[PDB]
Amino acid sequence: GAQVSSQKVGAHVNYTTINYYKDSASNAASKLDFSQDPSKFTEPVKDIMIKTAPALN
Amino acid sequence: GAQVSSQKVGAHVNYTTINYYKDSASNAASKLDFSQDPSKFTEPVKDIMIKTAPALN
Amino acid sequence: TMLGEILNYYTHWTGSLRFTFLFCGSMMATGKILLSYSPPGAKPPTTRKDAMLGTHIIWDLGLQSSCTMLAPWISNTVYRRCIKDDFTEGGYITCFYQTRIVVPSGTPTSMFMLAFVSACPDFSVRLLRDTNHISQRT
Amino acid sequence: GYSDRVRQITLGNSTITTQEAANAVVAYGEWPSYLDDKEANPIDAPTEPDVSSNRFYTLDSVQWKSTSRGWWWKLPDALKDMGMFGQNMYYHYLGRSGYTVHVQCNASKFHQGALGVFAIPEYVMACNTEAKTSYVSYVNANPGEKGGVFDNAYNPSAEASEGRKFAALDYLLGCGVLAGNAFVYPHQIINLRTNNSATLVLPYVNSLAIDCMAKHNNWGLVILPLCKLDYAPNSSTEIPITVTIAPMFTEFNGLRNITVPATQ
Amino acid sequence: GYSDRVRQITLGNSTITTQEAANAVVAYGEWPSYLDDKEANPIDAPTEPDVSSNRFYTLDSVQWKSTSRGWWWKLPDALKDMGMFGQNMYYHYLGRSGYTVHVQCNASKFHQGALGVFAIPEYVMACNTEAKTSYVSYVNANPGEKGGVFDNAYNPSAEASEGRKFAALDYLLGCGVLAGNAFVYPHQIINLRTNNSATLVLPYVNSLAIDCMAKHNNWGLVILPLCKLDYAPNSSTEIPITVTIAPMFTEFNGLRNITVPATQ
Amino acid sequence: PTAQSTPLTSGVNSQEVPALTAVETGASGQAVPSDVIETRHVVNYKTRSESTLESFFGRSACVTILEVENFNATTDADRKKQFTTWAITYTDTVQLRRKLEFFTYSRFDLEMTFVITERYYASNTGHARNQVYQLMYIPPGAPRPTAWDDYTWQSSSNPSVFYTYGSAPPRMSIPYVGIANAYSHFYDGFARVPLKDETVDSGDTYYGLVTINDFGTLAVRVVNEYNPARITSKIRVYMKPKHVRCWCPRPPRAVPYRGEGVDFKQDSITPLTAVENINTF
Amino acid sequence: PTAQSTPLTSGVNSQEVPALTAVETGA
Ligand SMILES: CC(=O)N[C@H]1[C@H]([C@H](O)[C@H](O)CO)O[C@@](O)(C(=O)O)C[C@@H]1O
Ligand SMILES: [Ca+2]
Ligand SMILES: [Ca+2]
Ligand SMILES: [Ca+2]
Ligand SMILES: [Ca+2]
Ligand SMILES: [Ca+2]
Ligand SMILES: [Cl-]
Ligand SMILES: [Cl-]
Ligand SMILES: [Cl-]
Ligand SMILES: [Cl-]
Ligand SMILES: [Cl-]
Ligand SMILES: [Cl-]
Ligand SMILES: [Cl-]
Ligand SMILES: [Mg+2]
Ligand SMILES: [Mg+2]
Repeated sequence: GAQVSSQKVGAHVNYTTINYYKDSASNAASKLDFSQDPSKFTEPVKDIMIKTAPALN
Repeated sequence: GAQVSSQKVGAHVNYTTINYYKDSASNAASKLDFSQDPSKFTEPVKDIMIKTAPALN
Repeated sequence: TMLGEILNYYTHWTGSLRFTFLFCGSMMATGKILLSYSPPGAKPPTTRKDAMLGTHIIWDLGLQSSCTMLAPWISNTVYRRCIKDDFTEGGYITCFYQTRIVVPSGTPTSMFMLAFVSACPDFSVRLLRDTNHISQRT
Repeated sequence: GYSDRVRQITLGNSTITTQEAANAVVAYGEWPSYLDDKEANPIDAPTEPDVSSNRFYTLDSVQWKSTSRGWWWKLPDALKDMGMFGQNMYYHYLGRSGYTVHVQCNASKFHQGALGVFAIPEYVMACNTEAKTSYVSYVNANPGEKGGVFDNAYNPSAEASEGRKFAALDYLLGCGVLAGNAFVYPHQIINLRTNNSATLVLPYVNSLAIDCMAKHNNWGLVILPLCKLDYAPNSSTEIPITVTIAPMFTEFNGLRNITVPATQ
Repeated sequence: GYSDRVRQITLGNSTITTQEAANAVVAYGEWPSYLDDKEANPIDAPTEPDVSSNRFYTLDSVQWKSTSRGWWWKLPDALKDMGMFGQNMYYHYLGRSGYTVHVQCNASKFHQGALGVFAIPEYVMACNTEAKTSYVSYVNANPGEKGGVFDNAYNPSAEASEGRKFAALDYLLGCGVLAGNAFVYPHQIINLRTNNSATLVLPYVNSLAIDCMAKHNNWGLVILPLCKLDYAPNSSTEIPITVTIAPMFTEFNGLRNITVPATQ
Repeated sequence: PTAQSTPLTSGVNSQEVPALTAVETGASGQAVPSDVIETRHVVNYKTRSESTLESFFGRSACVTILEVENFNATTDADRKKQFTTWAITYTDTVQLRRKLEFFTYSRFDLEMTFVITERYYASNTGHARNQVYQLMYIPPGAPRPTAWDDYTWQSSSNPSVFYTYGSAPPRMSIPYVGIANAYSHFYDGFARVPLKDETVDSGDTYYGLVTINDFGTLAVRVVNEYNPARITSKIRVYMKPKHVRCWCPRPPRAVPYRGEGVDFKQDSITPLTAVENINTF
Repeated sequence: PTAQSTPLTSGVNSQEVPALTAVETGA
């Protein structure tokens, strides 16, 4: 049950993880999650706004 | 002889076990056993009782 | 109670509670009894007309000796705490004569019922802890 | 196992049991239902409060004695201050409802007596002055959950202003017809040797799809002692009669501010 | 023909129009909805009052003047005495609701000023005594439709019993953060030269599927003058701000007798 | 996944006007440099790895300092120094708290680590054998100790850790234990509804999260009996949220805290230093 | 394996009476 994953690159490439404990709470940090959707905060508008168009028409 | 099993889920998935000792008494906790039969204590009656029917007929 | 004792080894509980009542008067005694569960946040019921606005059952005394009232799981939190706690308060269980107990002559005019509690199959507990029900001198 | 005597009724968060029933009546053979599009009238989307209001409400109990002449209630009047049903009723111009009526009266195998339990559409009753006709005040016509009682005497008032209440004369059913014929209305009998409850399921009944609940009662509920209560060890004994009623398939139209009727 | 400035909103028997809007906000990009079976908690069949309660209620108007520091309300508190919504709220232990918030403020092409309109989840505010912490009375926390006002000064009470109200200090948003950062919350601006209304559609937001409405406000509504009202012919002029709010997808559990909160 | 690369663009003369918008809508400005200048192509290989929530919170932070002692106690006050109890919270300190309070709700598992230190109280009272510590987690409802050697420390069900002085800092993981579907960092409400004409006191009741939160108690003792030399100890408690999710962002705390709530202090509500002029570079 | 889920149910008017029993049976 060894997991082999890419390392974060350094100055100049994989690493291995085995979980030793029966509870997921014991696990090391979650893997990098690059998900994002800024628009739910930066543009939470009902009607689509096209940048190149007038905001108010 | 590595055993790979599901972890108990946390806030947000497998783990590995190898037994190091020749006696099972040395082993870690038994795996979760969800078996149950409450009726041997809550309904130990000779004749079947259907809930929707009268208990005494 | 057995349920109470088990709950005091845990910090959190969830699910429905079953209250079963056994009438132990004479066979000649009749009656109707209202059993109510009122979820929290309002005036605790002290009259039948308030109690009957909550979850309730009208129990007719008869050949079937026992009646089960449920306190269904109705909670804001997913678990309640196994301590006295305003935030996870569970509400109010009450009981009133719906009609009255009636007996003929030559029959006891006072009698008893027994109340039982148990957990339903939707019930579970979490977070093992020591109980406050046992101790010793040191 | 199953029996005509043993019944459970659940509506909303409320359940009734009885172990000495006598079947149940469905008035005119028709279960209540919602109003179909092909029979609808007001066009606003209706409120259908469902479990908040369609549930058993238990009225104040009354006492049956050897001298009792009977009791009456009107519907939806009797439930006008019952929880969310009352609120929905008064916040809307229009409402319709069916009902499960459950009348409860237990005694012992040594008591005797029989109650006629009747559900009467448009239960119009006589007034108590002969100086006027149809002269009843709103307040006296709509007593709420306390209902009213019948009498075995008719004593109309000397002055018109004092007789603005019903002349609820028992043997004329308070309305100029013989009480022995009340059985043409949906009914059961609670005969103490046989049963301790009556159950009547009522559809909405009216000449309209929906109407003003605060103006108009669709049903009367009448309980008449057909055979007087008797109990040999104490002829002055009293046993309770308890009335529990659930609205069913309630539907309301014409929302606005709340109706607050006159109280005097 | 269609325009970001012209909008109609209909809920129940109520409709709003605006001809000088600026789009509309859907908080966190999520429209309100009913509670799914896979996320449910209380097991009783819920009441879903629909059109009786999910409709626009207009609060008492407030007056914007050159000296106003701002206004706040909490939700569902502001609507607790609004028609059938209020009744459903208080007859049940549990409730959830989304909202359409419509803030209205018109002036003229010669007036100027800008209001920030913010919807804040868990809008916890500071108390007004330094002898205690978190020391606010239920009555002061829950003013209802009148809401409260901000101030530009903080004067905590000499005695703890006198400071059991919010210290609604404008530039700290009444809670120890800088008001200039309130834009991280769902918001619009009513800038008088551009628009005369703000519209925010809010889903239910909480760490639970459903909660006790009488104990817990899910949203704060804050209106802050970002640029002061000015009008050259009369600097002491006042223009109304009117707040109109519709509950949406309301759902209630745990019916019993009515909650009547303390008033003093 | 990388941050945004910049495309090669020249100029425009157009009815397309990305430089203008209307923030009244509730939308932030959206325009980027290619919209308002001539840009070269720049490939952006840089990532936002270190600002993910896991990265932002991926540190053990000190949340409190506890004290315990071991000596021959002859008074009630000195007996109470032989053990300590602490209501578990992140509000004794400010740094982790402020980071968490960028958000309204969170869900995470916890890594707890402890740093335990000692010193001699005096030098004329001989020495002290190496000490073992017990740190017992007492969930709400479990009995709390009234003495360092009472029955509660047998800890049949409560989790305890026994730590030997000089060994590696002890450490354990705690699951997400909230009774709601997330932790609330802010709660705009009360624990109960006060009702019309009730006799219950309404003059000394509190507001917010403090009225509803209870994560139990940490109890700490030295397991050893007393030496002639009095030893005083500090236990620093560290928390690291892991497997983190958060919801509903908030402006960060701008002025000093003065307790467990959002209250502020009259002498400390002026965070900005005034500039000389609006035109000061 | 989980604890019991709750099914969608409405009301009844029935000779089926699950609310009554007889605990004399030992159940
Ligand atoms: C905590 C503290 O300050 N302890 C100091 C003690 C105590 O004050 C007295 O011994 C109490 O009687 O005095 C010293 O001179 C000592 O004993 O060597 C230095 C030591 O650091
Ligand atoms: Ca544009
Ligand atoms: Ca049965
Ligand atoms: Ca409905
Ligand atoms: Ca360009
Ligand atoms: Ca890139
Ligand atoms: Cl009434
Ligand atoms: Cl009046
Ligand atoms: Cl109000
Ligand atoms: Cl009061
Ligand atoms: Cl011990
Ligand atoms: Cl020792
Ligand atoms: Cl400067
Ligand atoms: Mg009443
Ligand atoms: Mg009002």
